[PDB]
Amino acid sequence: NAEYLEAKSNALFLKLRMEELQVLTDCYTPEKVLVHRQIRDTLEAGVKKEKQELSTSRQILSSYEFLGPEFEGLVQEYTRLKDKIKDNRWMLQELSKSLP
Amino acid sequence: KEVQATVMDWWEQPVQLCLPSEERGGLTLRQWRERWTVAVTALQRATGSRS
Amino acid sequence: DLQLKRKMLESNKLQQIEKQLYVYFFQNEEQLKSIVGKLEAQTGGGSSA
Amino acid sequence: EIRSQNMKKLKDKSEEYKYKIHAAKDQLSSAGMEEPLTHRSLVSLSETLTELKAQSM
Repeated sequence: NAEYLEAKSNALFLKLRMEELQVLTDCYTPEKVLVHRQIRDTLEAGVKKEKQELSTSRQILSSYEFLGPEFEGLVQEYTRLKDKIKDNRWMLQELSKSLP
Repeated sequence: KEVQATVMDWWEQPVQLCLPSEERGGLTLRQWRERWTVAVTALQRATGSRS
Repeated sequence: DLQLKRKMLESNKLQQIEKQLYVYFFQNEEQLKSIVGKLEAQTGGGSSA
Repeated sequence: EIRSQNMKKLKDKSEEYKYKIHAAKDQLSSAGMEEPLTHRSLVSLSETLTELKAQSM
């Protein structure tokens, strides 16, 4: 009874493993493996480029963050002034279109 | 459960959606699958085919 | 489940080609244009009758 | 006695399954298939690229 239950357990498992591997061969044909390789290489090139843009952007930020809280207040004041000058220049541009 | 997931991956093939901004012939893969799906449904309507 | 999904793929040739569209997109753009364009031309020919 | 006869049939089928498992592994290897080229691996690689673009922006 012990030997019979062992043999039945092993036969059920091997049947399951065989069907999985047959689905994997039906999934990954040589033509698809080539396309999956092109997709991988395009994705890896993207991941590498973005890790490098992220690193450079963080280093420049840390150089400004070293100038302390009073500098960050002066930056906010200048940004608010530059936005107002841009709004006033845009208003002047719309009036001059209306003469023949 | 792993075998059932392998059967799902074979049935969905999810890799085809990993590059959405690639264009071939001025269209994305999704727009090509949509053109195909529209052409298949038009051909199934015209063939009177009771699916 | 596996016997059901294999019978679906053997019976429906259009579904089998749909599953290959992404292979044609990355390897052969003319063949993608030709396969989709043949299916579209077979639907459009109905106005000279 | 019935279980002993069925055990012989189960051992014979187990050897048949081991042979098909080997033939399927050899076919996968001949296709140049590697673990990073799987549907799961490439989707996980796409998801990690989208996460990085969100952090870069």
